Amino acid sequence: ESDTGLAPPALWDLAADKQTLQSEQPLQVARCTKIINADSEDP
Amino acid sequence: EERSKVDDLRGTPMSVGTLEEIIDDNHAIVSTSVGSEHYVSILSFVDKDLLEPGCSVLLNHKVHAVIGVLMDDTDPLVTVMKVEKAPQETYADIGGLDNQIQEIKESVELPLTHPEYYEEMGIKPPKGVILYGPPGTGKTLLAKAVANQTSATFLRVVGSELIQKYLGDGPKLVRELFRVAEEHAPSIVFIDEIDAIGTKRYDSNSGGEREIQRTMLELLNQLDGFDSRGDVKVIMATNRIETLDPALIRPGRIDRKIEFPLPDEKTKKRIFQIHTSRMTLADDVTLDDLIMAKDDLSGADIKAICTEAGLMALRERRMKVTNEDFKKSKENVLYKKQEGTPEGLYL
Amino acid sequence: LREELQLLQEQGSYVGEVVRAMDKKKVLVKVHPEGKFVVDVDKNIDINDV
Repeated sequence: ESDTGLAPPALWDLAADKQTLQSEQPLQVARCTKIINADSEDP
Repeated sequence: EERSKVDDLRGTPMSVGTLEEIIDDNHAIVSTSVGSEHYVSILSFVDKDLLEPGCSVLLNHKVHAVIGVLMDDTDPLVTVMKVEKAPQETYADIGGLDNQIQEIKESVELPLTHPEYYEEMGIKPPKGVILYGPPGTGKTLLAKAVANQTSATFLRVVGSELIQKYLGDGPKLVRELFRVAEEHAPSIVFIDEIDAIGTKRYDSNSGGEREIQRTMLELLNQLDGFDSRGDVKVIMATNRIETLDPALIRPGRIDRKIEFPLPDEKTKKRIFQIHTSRMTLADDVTLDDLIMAKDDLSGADIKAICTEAGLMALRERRMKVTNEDFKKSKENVLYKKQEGTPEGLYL
Repeated sequence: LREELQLLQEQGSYVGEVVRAMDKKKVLVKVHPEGKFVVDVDKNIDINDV
């Protein structure tokens, strides 16, 4: 069956109210990459 | 009510993601199916206990946040290779190789059943046992003969259900196998044909060999992590040995190098009897002339005779097999490798 | 001709090969250029479509 992390409701009931909503619009999505080099006095 | 709100809080076209690593600060790094890696946040109803590096989760399209953990039949690739049923005949199937039986009995059954010889003196049991020699010299038949007489679970690895292309599935199933070896009885790790993965220790620059050398190094690491193994026995078998990994032949890891030399016409007569046992052997046939004439044939050849003897009976619409069928199968099947012998020169 | 023209002004549909999936009105569709997707069924079709 599609479980999808059921978590029987005692540990996330307060967390699912609006803390999810503050993780949606303020918290953006980033990506991890690699740095080749840099420059002096100007990044 | 509350279950329907959170099941509708996330987006409906949920995308199948892939975990890479976990940071314990309400976010983590994941990986898409295209390999693009996204530094996303994780929710709090996600049941943060089963989260493992290598599992799959559910992601969003907008922010790609970790919606929920995804099952994967929990491991389809360690439960198939585990033997559940009984193997072949225990000790009477084989013959003539009783020199090596005391080796494998005292190295496996004696550390398990009677671990007091090792405690009266203080001599540790061996871990690695290597089976090499001629190709098809009866290494498959011997490994099933030992694994029948047992009191513990047994593991059977093909050797080709280890290398994938997912960049992490190589070293993953090493821990998956040894956990099954740990959670169950102190089983016998039988990984057959390790020569395709372990040879000559070369490093190249492409992305083709890097999935081999790490998995080779991680298995050598996970075998000898030296923390807690619980007396895991490992049997490794290939045909050849000269193009293999030298640092597994060195002591400290494997101190048993069992060879299987070539048999004689003495061991054949049982193999002729065993292969001509589950058939309609008519009482007008002779097998002893077929043993006396041909001087080089293995268990695969006799089985190839028995099938050809079975085919010739079905051609002329019969049930039993006549003696001329065994003669014509001996003169048709066995004429494929008879080449090269110094006759009439030696005494 | 208007019926053929009104459905013409409409975006294309994907394809997904499904061998098996789960129940509870969510199926498992794997597209060709990308990976798998847990999606939702329609109301014009059934669920027993595995």
